[PDB]
Amino acid sequence: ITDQVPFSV
Amino acid sequence: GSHSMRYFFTSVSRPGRGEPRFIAVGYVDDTQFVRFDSDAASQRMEPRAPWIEQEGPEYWDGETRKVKAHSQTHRVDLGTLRGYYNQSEAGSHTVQRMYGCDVGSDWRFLRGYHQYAYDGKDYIALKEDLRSWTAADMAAQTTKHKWEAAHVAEQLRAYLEGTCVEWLRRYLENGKETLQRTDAPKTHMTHHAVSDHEATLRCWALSFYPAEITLTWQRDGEDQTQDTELVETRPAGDGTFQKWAAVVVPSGQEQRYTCHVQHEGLPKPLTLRWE
Amino acid sequence: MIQRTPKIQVYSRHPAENGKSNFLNCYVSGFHPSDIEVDLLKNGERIEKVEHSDLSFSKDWSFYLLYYTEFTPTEKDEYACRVNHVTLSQPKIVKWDRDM
Repeated sequence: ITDQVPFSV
Repeated sequence: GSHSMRYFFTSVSRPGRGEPRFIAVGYVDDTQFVRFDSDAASQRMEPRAPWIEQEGPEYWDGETRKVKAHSQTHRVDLGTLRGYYNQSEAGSHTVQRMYGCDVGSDWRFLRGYHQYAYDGKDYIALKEDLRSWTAADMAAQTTKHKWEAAHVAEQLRAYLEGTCVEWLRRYLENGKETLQRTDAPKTHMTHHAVSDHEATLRCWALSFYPAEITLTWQRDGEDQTQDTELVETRPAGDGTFQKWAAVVVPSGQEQRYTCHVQHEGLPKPLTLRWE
Repeated sequence: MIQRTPKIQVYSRHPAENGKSNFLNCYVSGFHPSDIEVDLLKNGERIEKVEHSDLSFSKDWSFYLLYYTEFTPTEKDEYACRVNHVTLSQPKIVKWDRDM
């Protein structure tokens, strides 16, 4: 499974 | 015996032709198992391997919601990156992200990774310790500052050492037939004249899995790496891989040349000869 | 901006035997950016029934895609793959050579 929502750059 | 899970995400802006294109894929080792495509009709994370199909509706609903959320964050990122680099509105740009975990033969966590690229170049990446960042240029230092203040690394480390490893184990067990196999290469060499004084010798490896393989030519035992044409390992489309390496040699000297094949499915590395 | 040229390989899934169904592959790897046009050709004409893999990329960020179609080789039919990409000044045609 994927990780949770990535933090924006 | 070693294993990996990796997710790959690509977003491409197309200014004045709609929202950015987003494609996500997930692999265990060299076997793809999920995809999402922003341009496709379903708007769902979809299975791409038989053994992930048994995952229930909560898995597919949840993975669809998360991957759409990744897609939205990259949409924001494309805007942000254009500001960081003072780039114009209209050109197409690319953000890529890859992350995942490796385990050894005993299936315990070995390493984790989480890497980002903008326009084909390293932008920012988690270091080996999963506690710090390597930022490739000045704009990526801005991201590093923001990610440090937001404690991004700690949240990623918990995934990469925990969840990522746990789910890789589950996939390796559910997909055991596919994923815990080794198919040794079927090897041979071909010989063709290119003129009356030179011949191409091409060393082949077919039907192998996993994709990692080494093919090398020797002349009287000396490696001929500058004179070898080595093609990229390529999929057969059936879950196995192919590769070849070739040299062009003076006719009459074939017996000096040997091809050497290393693959985890071979009990011993093979040496193929013209005599 | 970085640009990397596609490495194009055209080949069959199994050793070709006239009259036996098989798959014709065009594998394009090592390219950047991702926008790419790939067609399989039969006697110089575009094959319609062509599928492709989902866009992915390597450790060095360069993209790869597999284009493929089921086919039954014969003596006379000639196969190829035609590829256009920003790094190519004109589309490049690589012919299928079954005697490699």
